[PDB]
Amino acid sequence: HFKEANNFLWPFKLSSPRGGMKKKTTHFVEGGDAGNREDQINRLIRRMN
Amino acid sequence: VSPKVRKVLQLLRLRQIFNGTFVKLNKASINMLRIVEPYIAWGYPNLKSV
Amino acid sequence: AKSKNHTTHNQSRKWHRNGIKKPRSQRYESLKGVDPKFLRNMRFAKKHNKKGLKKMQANNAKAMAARAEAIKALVVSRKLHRLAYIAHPKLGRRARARIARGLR
Amino acid sequence: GVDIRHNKDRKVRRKEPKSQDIYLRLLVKLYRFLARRTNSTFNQVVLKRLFMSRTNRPPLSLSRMIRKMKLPGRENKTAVVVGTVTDDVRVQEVPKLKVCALRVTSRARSRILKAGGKILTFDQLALDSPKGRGTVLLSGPRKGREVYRHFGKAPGTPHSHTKPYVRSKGRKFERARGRRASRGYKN
Amino acid sequence: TNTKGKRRGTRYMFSRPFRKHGVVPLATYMRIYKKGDIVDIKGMGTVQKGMPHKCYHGKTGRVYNVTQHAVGIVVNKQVKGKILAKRINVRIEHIKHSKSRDSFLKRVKENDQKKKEAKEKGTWVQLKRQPAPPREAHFVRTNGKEPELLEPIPYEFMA
Amino acid sequence: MKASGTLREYKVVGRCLPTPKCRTPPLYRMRIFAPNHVVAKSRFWYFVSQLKKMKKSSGEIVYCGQVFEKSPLRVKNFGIWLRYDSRSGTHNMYREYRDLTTAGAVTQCYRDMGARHRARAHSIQIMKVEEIAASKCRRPAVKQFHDSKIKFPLPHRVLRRQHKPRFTTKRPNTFF
RNA sequence: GUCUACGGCCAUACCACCCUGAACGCGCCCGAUCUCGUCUGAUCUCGGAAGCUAAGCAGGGUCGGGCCUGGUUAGUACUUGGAUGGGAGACCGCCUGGGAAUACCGGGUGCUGUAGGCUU
RNA sequence: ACGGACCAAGGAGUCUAACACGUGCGCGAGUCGGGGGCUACGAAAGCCGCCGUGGCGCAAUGAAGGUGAAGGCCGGCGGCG
RNA sequence: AGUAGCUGGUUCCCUCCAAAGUUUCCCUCAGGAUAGCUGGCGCUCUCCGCAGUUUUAUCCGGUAAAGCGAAUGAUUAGAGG
RNA sequence: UGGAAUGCGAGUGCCUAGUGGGCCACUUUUGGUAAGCAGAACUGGCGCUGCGGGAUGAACCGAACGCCGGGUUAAGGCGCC
RNA sequence: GCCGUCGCUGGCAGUCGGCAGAGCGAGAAAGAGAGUGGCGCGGACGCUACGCCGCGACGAGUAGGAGGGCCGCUGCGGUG
RNA sequence: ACAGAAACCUCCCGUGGAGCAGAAGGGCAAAAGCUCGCUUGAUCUUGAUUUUCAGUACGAAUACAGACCGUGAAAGCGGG
Ligand SMILES: [Mg+2]
Ligand SMILES: [Mg+2]
Ligand SMILES: [Mg+2]
Ligand SMILES: [Mg+2]
Ligand SMILES: [Mg+2]
Ligand SMILES: [Mg+2]
Ligand SMILES: [Mg+2]
Ligand SMILES: [Mg+2]
Ligand SMILES: [Mg+2]
Ligand SMILES: [Mg+2]
Ligand SMILES: [Mg+2]
Ligand SMILES: [Mg+2]
Ligand SMILES: [Mg+2]
Ligand SMILES: [Mg+2]
Ligand SMILES: [Mg+2]
Ligand SMILES: [Mg+2]
Ligand SMILES: [Mg+2]
Ligand SMILES: [Mg+2]
Ligand SMILES: [Mg+2]
Ligand SMILES: [Mg+2]
Ligand SMILES: [Mg+2]
Ligand SMILES: [Mg+2]
Ligand SMILES: [Mg+2]
Ligand SMILES: [Mg+2]
Ligand SMILES: [Mg+2]
Ligand SMILES: [Mg+2]
Ligand SMILES: [Mg+2]
Ligand SMILES: [Mg+2]
Ligand SMILES: [Mg+2]
Ligand SMILES: [Mg+2]
Ligand SMILES: [Mg+2]
Repeated sequence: HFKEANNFLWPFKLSSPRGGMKKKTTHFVEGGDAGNREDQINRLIRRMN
Repeated sequence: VSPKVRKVLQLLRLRQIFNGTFVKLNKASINMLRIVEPYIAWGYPNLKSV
Repeated sequence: AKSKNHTTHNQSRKWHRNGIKKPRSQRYESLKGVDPKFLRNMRFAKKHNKKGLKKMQANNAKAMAARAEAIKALVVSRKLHRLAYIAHPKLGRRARARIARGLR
Repeated sequence: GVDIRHNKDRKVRRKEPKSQDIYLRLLVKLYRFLARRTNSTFNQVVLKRLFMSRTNRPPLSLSRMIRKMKLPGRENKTAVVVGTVTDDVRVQEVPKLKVCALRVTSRARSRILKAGGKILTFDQLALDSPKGRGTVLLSGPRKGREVYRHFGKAPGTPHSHTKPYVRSKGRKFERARGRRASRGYKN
Repeated sequence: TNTKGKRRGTRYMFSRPFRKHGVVPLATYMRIYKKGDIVDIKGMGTVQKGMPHKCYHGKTGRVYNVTQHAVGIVVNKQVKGKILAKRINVRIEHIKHSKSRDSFLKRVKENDQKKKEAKEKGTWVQLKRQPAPPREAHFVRTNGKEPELLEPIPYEFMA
Repeated sequence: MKASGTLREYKVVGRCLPTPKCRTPPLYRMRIFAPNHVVAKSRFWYFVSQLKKMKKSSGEIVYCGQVFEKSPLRVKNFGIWLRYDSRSGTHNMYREYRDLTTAGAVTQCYRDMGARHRARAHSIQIMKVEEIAASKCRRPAVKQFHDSKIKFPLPHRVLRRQHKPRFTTKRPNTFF
């Protein structure tokens, strides 16, 4: 029941990244912010939540 | 925002900057996070992060 | 006095402001367009479908009586499995009473 | 900001009747109470119909109430209407009927009472059966108004039997060009 | 401004393929269509009678009528704000039995089957199609030879 | 790519996908220099795609680890074989550096191509790094340090922390 | 194994040349009174059966042409989306994904339906 | 680009007829006295039904002459076969 | 108070929704009619359906590329007959 | 076992103003040597729209607005202004 | 935190008082049901229901539309 | 033979490089071309449909249906 739990969860509203984004307009592999940062999503979660 | 990216950022329920959601991965999901890749920054959450 | 001649710029957005909706798919679609001779024989078939009614019951009630000789011939751990049974408001009422009496 | 669209945020249903009469604004009070304090989706429909305009609750005929109460099974039930119960002079026999409507014309009260049926009101109904058990909700024909004959596909269009707005109807009132296959065409 | 010709802009759409000219095969004429058949349109240019208009070449629809040399089908046409349901009398040579519904049928019958069975054994089988899931974990055996080492090549102005 | 911070030195191996034809394909090790494994796997796929008819989807990364230094306390001489693009053409180079780590010398090579040739971190393509014996070096800027009794003074010791004494009486001294 | 009639997909079946075809057939062939048609019984139609696989036809062959299918070409060309990337531009690189076409080099060279024969 | 020195007052989607839809009200297969008549505010209000003539609604269709809005089973008789 | 498709004005607050310069026809191109987009009033249900989305099957297409020892057309050079 | 994923209450009916001069940008793109030129395609904007940045600015980067306190950012920045 | 709109087609007539018994927020479709046999006289507020109360989400705007004005002007029938 | 670059006859090769009234495109080889035989479906009459489209007309066109016909041994084809 993942579909149902995730649809019971109101989408999280997070604050601005404390410290600050690296660069919003370019992929993470381009030394930016966008895209997939597989392991490193938690470093952003800690400074955003 | 393009309309094709605005339809997917609202089937992901991300109608607002700094919104977040959980997503189970498959072909039909990765192929949407590729359409909306320049607008999101997704990854694999820890257990402490969840 | 040359004026812009033609464009489609905003059109793909006016189309979607009220959506682009497929037509109303109903069952029992109309029979307009079908060929005359065929639809004339289908009308002659409907006009006389009643002619075989008293013979149609003789079979429907038959296989419905036969429905009688049809059917009347055949006729994660022990811990959290016991706790998920004690914690049932109805099924666990007596495993709960057995505990309430337990402290006397 | 959020990227939602407020085109349809305001639902347009009727929150209350538009009339200002006080024998209706008291019925609507009693039925709004029953609607919220009971779990019967009958009272909610009666209330939602007590809001509706005079064109959405049309009159019923005595004959249509006959043939809708003759259907097998629904005997000894009370025929509830929210509009009015008009007479139907082209019916000769009238049974006994328990009825509850807002109005009953002075020549249908006669027939029903001489037959021997009861004519309740909505307060009598609410006291007889609060949850509305033993009732038969009805509503008159809505497309009966002549207005619904001009609606649809516009006239002068292949296979659009829609009535046009004309001063009078006659030989020489919109019968010449867009109707004759001879003079021009027809649809 | 262009012209409104019935056949403007079909030099490649209605032309026959390379070395596929000449007589049209007969399997085109000896196959049957019944009301409800999902048919896709592909205007063949050899036969001129009953040719579907160019705006339908490539669409799918369902049949609703059948005459001697032609059927009538109901294809959806997106017209500038909306999607009308249009009824065209396409001749038989401009039609194929679309094998799209086919796989859905061969999955419906396979479901009805696997539900008939697995009903006496009390088990529970999966009847839905699941998306290709993330590949599970595996061991990659490096039996013997270590992984070959790659490196970029220098540049060579081979122009 | 963007040569952020200090680059790490990663060892990534990876193989194509198993198929009916190739029941098991050969593994392919590469030696990437990038800020973090997320960029290292992407340069591994850039390279594998520029060498073999192989894409990220059609394959998989078998191992992505950081390889440390075998003697980070010995001054070494690294020689690198560049391959980069200018505004007009593309050229191969060979540059030498004195550093303690290989990733250190590679960071110094990216900052040196950036300084001298204004080459952004994405035009450059390291193709071979190798620790060279001090008697095989060629650049005199690196041969000049191959002395056993090296000796030199710090001749112009420009005053830093110019703002802690910001308003002072005495004038600064530069001889030391 | 194979042939005849009617075929299905219509070159892996087509084109050129060469070699071998038992038996039944398939053919060539022999005639023109009758059916029919011509300058002409050549063709067509008709009545035949002395002669023969010569040819068609069948099978095989060719460092065959063609066709079919693979590799290399080539993660190249091209390409969706992206950047306050580069360049004065002309254009170019990079991230995220998709991804060709020659030349060149290999393999293959008709499967098959119903009915009826021969191979007793 | 055009109007405008300053202040006051005046100043621009009105009324009638028709039509359509929506809405409230009364009566409801009917409905309406608007014209006419009878009985200070009142030139109002009330009333008339043998004053409902007439309008609209209750039937359409045809250019017209005209026509004008479910049926079924059952026997018994004649006819075809 | 002639007409004007043309110019200029068109008077208090708050709340809510919110465009178009596009299609076809017009002695039409400084304007209309029409479809679109907008608002208003609702109604029938819910308390299966739908989607400016992807996935999996399945058709469609002659652009980018590529080709001229492949058809059409253009076109350089030798060599062998 | 309501037969892929994710999301979301939908369907329907009247009446309807304003509009029918557009312009800019990424990419493709026609005429032209080109043009802050003429003309198209897709999407986003300005018009109808403030705010921070780009000294300045219809259209560029960020980001869209009830009135306020604290905290954190985007795009841009941090010798002095 | 405050104002407003929208939605919940949300809740409240139960103020049921010495003719009394003060409840319906709690994970699990349905009765704090009936019968049938083994002293001190006491208890805030509410409810113009066109009223009151509770929850979330939302809040730009020309042309245009709609609503609400215990916003304003002058006269008429009532009423203070 | 006269006969020539070019008359007429004959064999062979010939995927259409010809022709199909016109512009171009598409299509066409026991044919859609060429030559003969018989003809008038280029006739009468209902509605449906497509193309432009508002999804209105006109024009043109596609599928039938009812008649009468032509052709051909027929299957069929034909209302330009
Ligand atoms: Mg801070
Ligand atoms: Mg907001
Ligand atoms: Mg032998
Ligand atoms: Mg002969
Ligand atoms: Mg031979
Ligand atoms: Mg950008
Ligand atoms: Mg002026
Ligand atoms: Mg002046
Ligand atoms: Mg004034
Ligand atoms: Mg109107
Ligand atoms: Mg009315
Ligand atoms: Mg009249
Ligand atoms: Mg005037
Ligand atoms: Mg609105
Ligand atoms: Mg708004
Ligand atoms: Mg004008
Ligand atoms: Mg003007
Ligand atoms: Mg083209
Ligand atoms: Mg090209
Ligand atoms: Mg204009
Ligand atoms: Mg104008
Ligand atoms: Mg201009
Ligand atoms: Mg321009
Ligand atoms: Mg403006
Ligand atoms: Mg303007
Ligand atoms: Mg806007
Ligand atoms: Mg803006
Ligand atoms: Mg500037
Ligand atoms: Mg607002
Ligand atoms: Mg022939
Ligand atoms: Mg006929």
